[PDB]
Amino acid sequence: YDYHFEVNGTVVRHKNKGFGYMERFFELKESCDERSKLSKKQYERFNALFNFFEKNGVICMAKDSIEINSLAYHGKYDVMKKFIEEQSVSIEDDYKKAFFLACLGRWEESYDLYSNIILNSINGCVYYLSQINRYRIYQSITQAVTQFNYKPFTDEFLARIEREMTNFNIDDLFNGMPFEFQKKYKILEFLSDNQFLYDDTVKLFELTNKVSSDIVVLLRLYDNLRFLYENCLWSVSFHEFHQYIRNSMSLLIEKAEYERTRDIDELGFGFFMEYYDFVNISRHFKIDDIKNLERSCSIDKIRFGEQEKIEEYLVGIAEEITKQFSANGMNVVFYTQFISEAKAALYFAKYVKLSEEGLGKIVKALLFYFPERDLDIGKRYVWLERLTKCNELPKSIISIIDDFLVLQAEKHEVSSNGLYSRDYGALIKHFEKNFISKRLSEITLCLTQDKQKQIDFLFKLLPLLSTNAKSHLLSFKSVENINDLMNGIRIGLIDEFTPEHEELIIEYLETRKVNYIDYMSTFGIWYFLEEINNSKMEEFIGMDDQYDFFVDPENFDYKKFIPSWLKNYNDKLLGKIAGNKHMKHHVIEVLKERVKNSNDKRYLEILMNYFI
Amino acid sequence: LDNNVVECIKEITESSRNGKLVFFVGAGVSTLSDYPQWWRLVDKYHEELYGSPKKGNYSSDEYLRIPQIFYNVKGEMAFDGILKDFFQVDKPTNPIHDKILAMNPAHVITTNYDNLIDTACWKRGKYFSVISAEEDVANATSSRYLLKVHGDFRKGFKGENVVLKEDDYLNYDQNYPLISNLMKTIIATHTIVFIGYGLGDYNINMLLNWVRKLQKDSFHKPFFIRTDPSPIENETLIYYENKGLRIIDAASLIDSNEYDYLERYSAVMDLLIESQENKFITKDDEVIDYIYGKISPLFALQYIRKIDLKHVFEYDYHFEVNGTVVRHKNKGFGYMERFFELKESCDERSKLSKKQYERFNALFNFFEKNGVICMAKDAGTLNTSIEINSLAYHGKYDVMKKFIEEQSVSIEDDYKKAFFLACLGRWEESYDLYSNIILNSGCVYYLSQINRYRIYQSITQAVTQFNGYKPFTDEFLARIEREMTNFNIDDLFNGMPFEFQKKYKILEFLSDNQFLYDDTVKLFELTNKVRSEMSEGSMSSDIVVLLRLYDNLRFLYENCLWSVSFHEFHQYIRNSMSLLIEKAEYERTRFFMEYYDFVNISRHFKIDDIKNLERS
Repeated sequence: YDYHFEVNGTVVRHKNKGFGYMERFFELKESCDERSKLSKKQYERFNALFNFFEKNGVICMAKDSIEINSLAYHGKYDVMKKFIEEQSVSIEDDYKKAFFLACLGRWEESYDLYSNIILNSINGCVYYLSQINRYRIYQSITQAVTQFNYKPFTDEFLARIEREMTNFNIDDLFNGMPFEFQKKYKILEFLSDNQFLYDDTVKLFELTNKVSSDIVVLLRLYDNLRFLYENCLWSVSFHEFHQYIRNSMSLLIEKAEYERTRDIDELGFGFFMEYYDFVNISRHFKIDDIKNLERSCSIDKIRFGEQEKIEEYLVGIAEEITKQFSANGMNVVFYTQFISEAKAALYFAKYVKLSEEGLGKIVKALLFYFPERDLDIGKRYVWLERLTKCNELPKSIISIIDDFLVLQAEKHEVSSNGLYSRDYGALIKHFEKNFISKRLSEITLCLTQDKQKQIDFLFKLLPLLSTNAKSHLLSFKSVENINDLMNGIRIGLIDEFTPEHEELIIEYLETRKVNYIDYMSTFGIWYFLEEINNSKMEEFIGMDDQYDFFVDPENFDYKKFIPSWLKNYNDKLLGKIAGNKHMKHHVIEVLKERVKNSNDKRYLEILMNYFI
Repeated sequence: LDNNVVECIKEITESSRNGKLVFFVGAGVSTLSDYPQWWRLVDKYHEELYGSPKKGNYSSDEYLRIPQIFYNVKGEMAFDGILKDFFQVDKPTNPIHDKILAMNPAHVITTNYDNLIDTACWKRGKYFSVISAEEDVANATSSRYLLKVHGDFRKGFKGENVVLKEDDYLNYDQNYPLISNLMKTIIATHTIVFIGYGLGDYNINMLLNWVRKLQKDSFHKPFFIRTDPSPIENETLIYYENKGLRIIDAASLIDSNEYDYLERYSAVMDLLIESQENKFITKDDEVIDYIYGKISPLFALQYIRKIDLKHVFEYDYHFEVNGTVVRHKNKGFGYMERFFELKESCDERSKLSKKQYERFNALFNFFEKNGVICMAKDAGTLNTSIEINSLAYHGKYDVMKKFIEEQSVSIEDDYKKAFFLACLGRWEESYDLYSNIILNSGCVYYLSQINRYRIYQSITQAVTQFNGYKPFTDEFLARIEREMTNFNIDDLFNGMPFEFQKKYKILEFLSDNQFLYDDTVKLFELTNKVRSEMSEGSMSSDIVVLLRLYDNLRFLYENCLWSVSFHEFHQYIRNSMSLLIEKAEYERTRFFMEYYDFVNISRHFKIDDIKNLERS
């Protein structure tokens, strides 16, 4: 505590009452003559000290860019495998090898290498750090076994490490080292502690003040990341560090959004995201955390820099996804940690502009080689649609989606979201607007009445077929009764109501009218939407409030209106109701009354975009 | 097992936990690795000088005399050559070496001149300062020793480096003064377990001869692991226990063949190792004794955070903020479940001893005042009722002044008065009172140093604001500076008796901001979760935040800790209350502020924070 060493690289005298040796050192650093006056051995010692202080980002005193050198941090899995394959020349090479094995999911080999280094390492700093990391990898192996209860570790190995690590105390490790080590390496004692990021987490509270701190927080986060990755420490993978990164980045982005909002309020017209920030968010955030960030702050207003580096990182993520799942691959220990980072990276790639080739690689990996368990068809479509935000759909991505749809047809869908293969075709039709699928047409030409599952699958994908394919597909389905007509309209059998469909709807409505003493609401919606021009629906008025609310609002009694109707309405229906020039003030007043009664988010959203 | 055997195991495992266990390893453990025994060397020497093996059996004197006669007659070179050809061998490490190491001995003293213990330590990754010569004592690289009291062959396979012949034993005190002194000091300051010895060994009886010269009950009786095939006789056991030995007989514990030495060693070693996690709690009064031993030091503190109770019991249980206990890592007998069963039903509490009945009464009062209710499976409807018994919390400035003016009955009153002086701004008087409390005192002794350092920090920061009004004289500032620069708060907990560091482990967090770490992390996580649930429109997360807030406030104010004035603590309180108020605002349109919420908002919020809360 003689001096303060700040995150920006400046030194400040703090507590030493003796000579200013750091100020003196900087003075020799500035001027070569004073440096030349040193003795030869002291001159070379000063050269070593200057190299150290340059490497560690210590420049000068107060009166006078992040760069992490780690293959593990940058996700260079192939280069890490190459480094592991080669023969280690030193024990520091073995330490780096054991860290790389830990990061590649090969925890048994990592534990064996750490044990070997501990054997062959008795400064004793690599010995101490291997003891730290072997305990950490032993903790990782122990917790992975509990999660899996697949047998990725043999029971012999588990029993052997349990016997080796029984009664082992990491709290005694530093105190068991020679006192020379304990004096020289007092700064490494925190690595044996259960927690080491409490100071930073408590200091994060300054990002919540509403009355620089943010740059200090970011630089300290970069310092922690560089120390834990460049020194090959396995604590960089545990929940404490990931939680610390999540908290720091989330609070920084929320603080920047708060300053942006306050300035907009007070001035009426902040956070800069770069490659390292993108990698930190991808590796440490879950999808829920990114969703919290998106809902809390406008990430679309955050400028993304170093987009070439981010694109290269995303392409590497896609390539590793392919290598993990195109071939046998499937290191379950590595896959468990890697799939979360890949999901977060592809999810966050919505805000990053991507080149055509890189976008092609990423989209291909996402559509085909991403496991269904981690990303179902609905989540996969959500990721793709997010990818279509910054960059519109080119021809190559449309072709990749076409191949995905062809593969789906050949296979023929469990979707937690509720979006299926039809939405990919809708997305294609959104941009190309005239895309016809050659192979889908070919498989329609081979379709028969036997394979009903194919028919009921790609009847939803009808706009991507040709005229002959559409005509052939239409033959296998009948529209005899009203139920068949409703199944067709929900599946897309007909897009323009024929007069016989109108007669069928009339028959259904008359039959229900006779039996007076779900479908009717849809009929009223279609009548309002000009979908049906029968001009006869007025006789079915009186039963359902929605029916007369939709067929003719002029005579509708708005005391029978339920505000919950608007929640079920879609974008097109709400926009049409807004522009009707009738019914408008009634929905305005009912929505105003609803929101004044209770600040409901969906109702305000409806009232705000289309003004209904 | 016998009761005395279980007691011996208890003390050995406790010393191993405390880091005060030392293993004195004999030739039996090396023989378990098939290391060449000394009688083979005596056999070779006898074949050398005399020309034929001995007809009968070697007496105790002969084992030392024959090598001595060989050394005198045939010289040093032949002696060293036979030593080299017999002892330059590679032998593995038996599981007993690993079992000894797994007990985490502070030091290992051995009469073995082999490197088997060194090989085992190097294989297990245990670093010991190996002392086998006189010059090694001063040049020891660590405070944990592998004390080879009879030397070894690390320098070379010569008789000068080891204690083998009778002249080496005759001149041992003269030739090994530092090593013998270190061995005696390690014996006098540690719990000693003898393994690999025959109860008639020369070293064992020499150590007992030294022991007889010590003052009565001024030393701890060493433990002796006897691994002879036949069980020890009653008379021999009585004699050697009156000589100052606590003997654990392997032959009495288990049944094994005459030559199954490895199994006999392993029985005792495994029973010692497998009892490290054991707590030896079977009957109900053993439950009350253990919980009382864990909780009684906490009686000095007014309140204990429930999140801190998992550290008191070494993560055996989860102590949630709602008052419910959850098994976390208790693989043994459930003492918390048994304690709550005793609490609910008076029948089992009635069948308790008088001392243990009073201990249960104290434990029940402590858990009642601390809000610990029962286990999770028993938990019913629980309310968030908080009370803070502090005059400083409620802003009772006049009552605080009256208490300050009153004469102090005890050091606890002095501590509370110093905290009240700090809360009333009279920082110089509070600092002097804290110094007086430190002088007159160790829970209060440790807490006054933290508070004195915290009040010194507050004094320093306020002086900077005014200069960057003279509340403190320059003489006072100079004196407190002189007293405080040498003081470092990071090593205050380690600069405590080892009893304090174990009884009051939860007080270690008060030195740094590790005290607020778990609550801060939980607050961030629950803020994200609550905001997500609020945005999507869907025990309670708000109740967890409120209960943790109240726990922190009660612990910091009732224990009279100056951390209540910390900027970080104020930020924590402000963030928690802001989240609670946001949730209450959302809960309304589908939680109400009491007096404590009003006081927390007034004390810990800024006007801008309140303005933002009203805006949102």
